[PDB]
This record gives sequence, structure tokens and C-alpha cells, in this order.
Amino acid sequence: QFMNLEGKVALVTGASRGIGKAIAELLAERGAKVIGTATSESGAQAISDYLGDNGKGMALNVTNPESIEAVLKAITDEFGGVDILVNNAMKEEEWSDIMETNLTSIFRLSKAVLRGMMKKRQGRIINVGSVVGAANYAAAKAGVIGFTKSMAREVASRGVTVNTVAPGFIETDMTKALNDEQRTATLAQVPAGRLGDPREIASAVAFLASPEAAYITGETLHVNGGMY
Amino acid sequence: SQFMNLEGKVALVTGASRGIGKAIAELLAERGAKVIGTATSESGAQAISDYLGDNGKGMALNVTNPESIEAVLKAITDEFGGVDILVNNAKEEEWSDIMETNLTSIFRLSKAVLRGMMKKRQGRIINVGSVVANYAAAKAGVIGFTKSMAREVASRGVTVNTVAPGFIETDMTKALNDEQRTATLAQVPAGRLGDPREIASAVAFLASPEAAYITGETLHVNGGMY
Amino acid sequence: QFMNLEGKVALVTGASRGIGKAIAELLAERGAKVIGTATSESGAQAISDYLGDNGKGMALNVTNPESIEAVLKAITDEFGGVDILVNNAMKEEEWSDIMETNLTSIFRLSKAVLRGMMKKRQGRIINVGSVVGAANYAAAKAGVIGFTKSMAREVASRGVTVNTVAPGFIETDMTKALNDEQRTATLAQVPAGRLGDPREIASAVAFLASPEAAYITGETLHVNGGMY
Amino acid sequence: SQFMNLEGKVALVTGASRGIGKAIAELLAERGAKVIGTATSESGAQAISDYLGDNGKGMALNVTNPESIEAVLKAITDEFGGVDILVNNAKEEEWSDIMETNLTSIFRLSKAVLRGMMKKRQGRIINVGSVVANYAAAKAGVIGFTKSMAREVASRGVTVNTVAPGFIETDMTKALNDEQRTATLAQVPAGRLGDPREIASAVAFLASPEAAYITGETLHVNGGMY
Repeated sequence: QFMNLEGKVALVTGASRGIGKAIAELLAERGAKVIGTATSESGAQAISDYLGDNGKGMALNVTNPESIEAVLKAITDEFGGVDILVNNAMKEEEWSDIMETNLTSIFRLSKAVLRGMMKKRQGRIINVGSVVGAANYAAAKAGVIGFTKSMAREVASRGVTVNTVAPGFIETDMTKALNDEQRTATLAQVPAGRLGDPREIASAVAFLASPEAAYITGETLHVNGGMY
Repeated sequence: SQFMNLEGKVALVTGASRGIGKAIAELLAERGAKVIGTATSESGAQAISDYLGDNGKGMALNVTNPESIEAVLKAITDEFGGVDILVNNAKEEEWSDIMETNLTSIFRLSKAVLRGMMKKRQGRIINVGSVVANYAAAKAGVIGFTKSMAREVASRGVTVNTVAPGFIETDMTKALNDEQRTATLAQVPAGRLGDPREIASAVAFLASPEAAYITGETLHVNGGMY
Repeated sequence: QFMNLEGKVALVTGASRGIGKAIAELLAERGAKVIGTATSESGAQAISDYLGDNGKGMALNVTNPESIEAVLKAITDEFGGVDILVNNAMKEEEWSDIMETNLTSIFRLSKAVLRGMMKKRQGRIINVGSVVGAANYAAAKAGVIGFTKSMAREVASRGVTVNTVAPGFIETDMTKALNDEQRTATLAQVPAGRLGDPREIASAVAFLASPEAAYITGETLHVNGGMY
Repeated sequence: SQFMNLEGKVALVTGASRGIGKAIAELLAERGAKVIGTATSESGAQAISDYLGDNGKGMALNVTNPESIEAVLKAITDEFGGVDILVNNAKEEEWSDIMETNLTSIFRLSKAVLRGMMKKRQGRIINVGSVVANYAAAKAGVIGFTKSMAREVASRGVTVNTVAPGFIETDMTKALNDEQRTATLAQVPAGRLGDPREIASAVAFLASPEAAYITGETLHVNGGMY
């Protein structure tokens, strides 16, 4: 009974590796039927292989409303309606790309799943913010929280919660590349004196996803070791 | 499973007699913790001991008195081991009493358990704020203090966090007049009162090994109130 | 001496009416040379007429980097470099329009003026957020603050401050349209029990613009009568 | 000009002897306010009276004592008129003293001036927080209290706000060792200490008729610290 996701259908974007993956795997351990996603059909297959009987991969282009419609219809058809949504992850271009990837795509896919969730008076939307390395990332991240809080207020009456998980410095593929010099400047900024693990983000997501977290909405949960 | 297991942890829950304090203690016991729940009197401590059974016991505790703190912690150290998880729960006369109950006592007891936690490089301090001016000042004080303490001790494996409840279903709420209830709901977007279990769920999460990288956080459980 | 803007060149976007106007007028009273802007040349003339000797209107398209370059060169040529910048003011389209008007345009024009400001070790950038009526507006507004805080940190060392003024419910052209029924629901939400005046936003902007406010940066100043 | 003029206002500034308290009192006097600056002793009150001259005077004040509060306010009411602007400026022994100086005293004196301000539908209460754990808890308490009080009294024309300074140039900072100064700057993005005038500028703004729609705000003057 305690924090069990048996009977839930979870849509995890960006499920191929790292945080996206660690989330998908944990939600699977907790009993959820996990549809993890990737921008390509190959990545979707890699997702399908690690999930096995606990779900599958699907190719998804969040910039395209038809690709969204078809994925949700497909999920509704095999699994039931998505109960849990987890949204994962200088020129004029870097800006407009970050705003699309880290903000607009988070808005669009959130609005899309809500129809079905509010029909059921039950849903969980969780937006995972970008892990720290800035203006562009800061602007998008604060935009998501902005949006999360307003959407939270509009839908709380209909049994849907909308929350954000804000990671600090997390041990990932990229972070190992930063040399022993650049390593220490990162740890200097964290009171814990260590990088966070992708499992720790997944733990925060799964809690918020649980029936136990039904009265938590419009919250930003920081997982940063005191780097605030 | 190893997921969110508190087996091997000793939890001190203040204000454990009823409602939120009780719901916390019970859940931490379900998760495998050895729970010492507290009350201001020896009778309340007995009531606590009866509901916990083999998963812990009740102790009398006066947080305004440093000696009563010292003796409770030595007693817990003696029967159970050092406290691993601390849950701090609880005109002029209005003010100075609120500042003592909802702030100073939270400071004092937090500082007291820290010695042992930093020796182990492992601890959890969780301050539960008051249910929704004197209360506002105390509550903001705790978060103030939680954040500064969090920074000082994160290096030594201790996390310090706050859980901030909204409007929660209690003894108190059965006296809410016909539309006085309606008046309170109007402020909560979720359209309902929160359950004490939901506060306990938030506490137990933050208490878990899984929440090691969460410190200096305020976790609001309010159905959208803010 | 006290809060005097004599010797400052202020660029106020959206200066045609209401808040934009009230800002431009006040900064003019305080001694600044005010270039107020509008999307058209006609609006720019209307601006020029109310400012008189204290500045002028210029047509500006913030979505176009060339229109930005040319306006700044023109200001540099007649007045000196901009010392103070004040940035003023559901389909897929409503979203992407709000993100452009209330966020991307605020980023772009901010980045553009910074070159000259950091050469002088002196500048003021102030972003006025949208007045309240939501997800789209909330997302953009929180994005601006997000961006304001990161940019503030990057440039504070070089004598530039970057701040936000966040208005509540403000008495404007639009707000009078809301009927005597819809009027009271607005006042219900404000502890003050009244709408704010556009002068009150302009007062907050001009303070932050002053030499006196040199140690204020990365701040969101709320002018909302307690509606927080 | 009528811009940010405090002519006709009576301002009470606690902690007016030196530094920030002084810089505040002086500026509010330049803006035309009748400034009563305070000190814990009668000698300090005299020093205050000497620098203010015709723009106000010094009074001795013990914020821990309700009678000392009552008598100072009656005295101000008697010579100047009711206070229009209040600027609240200022082991176990460490803690309970900080909570009294930086929090309870702020509460008490705020509540005291409110009576007269709400009768006039016009007032300004401004709490200056401590310069950068006990301090964190007090400071967060004041903002806590500021926000709850702000909500309760905004309808009656009184605004209540906080100014939160960062690292400011004082007596204290001349004792900062060669690179201990450098260590403190490292945390401030502006690369410099703030001037007491800059705190006074923020206070005087919020004190102005222009700032009538600002209430329940924390105004940080920190060069980007946060």
C-alpha cells in the first residue's frame, strides 16, 4: 500500500539515459506502467529493452501536437490514460532552443495530458528542472516553476497535482568530463560536499507521484545538498 | 525491498500524543523506525507507549528545560541508541509563549541531538510548522533557522528540513461553524482539508536515506494554499 | 542631488500609454533624458509630443536585432549611451506570443544595452512585469525574474544593476471595462482594498533607476497592496 | 517639488546612535521628517539630539519594557504628533537575547504605534534586518511577522515592509583581517561593501507617500548576495 504505483500509467520524457532513465526505472520498481520516450525510434527501442514487462519505449516529438496526440492515443489504447507525467530536461538560437526544450515543450505536453487526468479527478504532473552548470537555463527553469504554480492552482480542485523537482549538481555523463580542477569548484558551492545521484532525483519524483503526495501541489522540491 | 526503510533508525517525535504528531510516529514505526514519541506529562507518555507497543515508547519531555532534554536523550541513547531522526512537531503572554513553543524549543532540541548525529555522519532533523501573526513569526523563524543550520551541517551528513502544513483535519475543525468551514476551504484550491497522514508522509520521506541530498528545504503540504 | 537622474539617458519601451507613459514622464521629472518607444512611427510621434525637450519618441521592433542596433546607435548619436533601460509589458499562438512579448524581447533588449553599460561601469536595467488579470503570463513573468536574477549576478561586478518591478492590480484603460460585479472580486483579492496607480509603478522604477539604488540588484520589487 | 517629501511626518528610528540607524535618521531629516532617534541610554539620546538639531531629537528607549514604550510614544505624541513612520532598526544567553533584540522588540514596538496610525489611515512601519543561525532565525521571524501584520493592516492605510541589508561598511569591518575582507567580498557579486546611506535610501523610499502600494515586501540591499 505505502507509495505503491501499481495501477498507474507513467509517461517519462527523456527516458533514454541518466535522470530520465533513473526515474523510469524507479517508477517501474514502485509498480507503475512506464512509457519512457525518446526523440527517435531507436532510442525508444533501447528504452523498451531496459523496461521489459514493466512498460515500453515510444518515439515522441514534443514540438509536434500530432506526435503528442498519437502517442497519448497509443498509450490510452494499450495501457489506459496517463496518470503520471514526468517532464525531463550565446546566439539568438541557444536562447530560443532552451526556451523550446526547457519550457514550451513542458507547457504543451502538460496541457495535453490534463484533459484525461481531470476526467478521472486524478493525476500527477512533475517537471524536472535542468541540472546546474546560465541566463537561458535560469529563465526557462524559473518559467517552468512559474507555470507549475499557476497550473497547480487551476487544477487542484480536480484531483491533479502539478509540482517541480529542481536538481542541484548531479553526477552524470557530462559532469565526469569536468577536470579535477573544475570538480572542486563545483563541490565548493555545495554544502553537502558531494554531487547528487540521479536516483535521488528519481526518489523525489516518485514520492510526489505517489497517492501519499495528493495534498502537495505547486511546490518546487529542491534536491541540491544545500546549494540554494 | 530497501525502499525508504527506516529499520535501524531511532526517531524522536515531539508532540506525539494526537493528530499530526501521532500520525507521524505511527508511520515512522510502519517504516521500521524505533519511535520515541513525547508528551509534556507522564500520562500522555503512557498513552504514546500503548499505541506504539514493541516499535518504541513514550517519554515525558519539557523542551523549555535543558536538563529535561539532557535526561531524555541519555535515556534514549541508553535503551535505543542515539537519535537518528528528530521530528520537532509542536498581549505579551500570547507572544512569548508562541516564540518558546514554536521556535526556541525547536532550536534547543535541534542543537542537542546534533552532537551525536555529526559523530555518525548521519541524521535527519525535520521541523513541522504550525497548522494554518505570532504564528507567522515563529514559523518563519523555524524556516530561517532550518536554512542556516542546514548549511552548517550538510557537510557532516545531517539534513535539516521543514514541512509546512496548510489546513489539516483535526479536533479543532469539528468546531468550525456551518459556513466557517466553507470560508476556510475557499482559500485552499484543492477544495479539501489535508489529512494528518499526509503530513506524516512528507516527514517520513524526508526522514528516508533516499532524501539525503534534500536539506534546507521547506516542503509545503497545503493543497495549493500559499 | 537626492534621486536625481540629470545626466542619465533612459530607454523606456512601451511608452505610448499607461504604465509605460507614467514611467517615461516621471524619469523626465527626475532629470533623465527619456527616449520612449512604440512599435510604429505614429506612436513615436505621440511620445515625442508629451516629452518635449526632455527627450523623444522612437519606433522600435524588439523582435528585430537590426531595429535594436539602429535605435541604440541613434540614441548614442543624439544623447549618449543608454544608462537606464526599462522593459515594459488558449492556442499555441497565445503562448508563443506571450513568451515573445513578455520574455524573449526582455532578454534580447537587455543583452543589447549591456555592452555600453559595462564599458561605463554604470547602468540600470529594470523589467516591469505584467499587471495581473494566467499560465502564460505567469510563465513569462517568472521567466523574467529568473533571467533578471542570473543576469544580475553576472554583471554586478561591472556597475550595472538588473531588477524587476512586479505590479499587482493597477488602474488602467482595461481595468475600468470590468463591470461593478467584476470590480469587487478584484478588490477582494487586495489587502489594501484598492487598485494601484500607474504612478506607483513609476515611483518604484525611478527609485531603482537612481544612483541611490546602486547596491540593489537581482531584486523583485512588488507593488501590489499586499496581494502576494 | 512634492516628490518623496516627508514634511509633516514624524519618524521614530530605533538604534539611531551610529552607522545605519544614524544614516537613516539623517536622511529622513533631509527629506523633511521630524525624526526622533533612539538609544538605550540618556547619553546616547543626547548625542542623537546634537546631530539632528532642529529636525528632531534623541530619546532614551528600552524596547524590552512596555512602560518605556508607552512613555516615549506619549512624549512624542505630546511634542510632535503621533508617530507616522516607525523604523525598527537594531549557549542560551546568545539565543534568547537575539530573539528579544531582533524580533520581540520589533513586534512590540510595531504593535504599539499601530493604534495611532490606523486612526489616521496613514502609517509606515519599516524593519531593518541585521547586517550579514540565531540571526537567521530572528531575521526570518521579522519578515514572517512583517508579512502577517502587512496583510492585517493594509486596508487601513498602513504599510509594513522589511529592508534586508547584505554586507555593509561599519565600525565592525575595520577589524576584518587582510584576506578576511577578501573572503567576505567573494560572496558579494557587486565586489564591494554597501554603504549605510544605501540602507537609508531604501528605508526613505518605502517611507514615502510614493510607496503606499508597497506592503509586505522584503527589500534586499545586498549587491547580489542572496
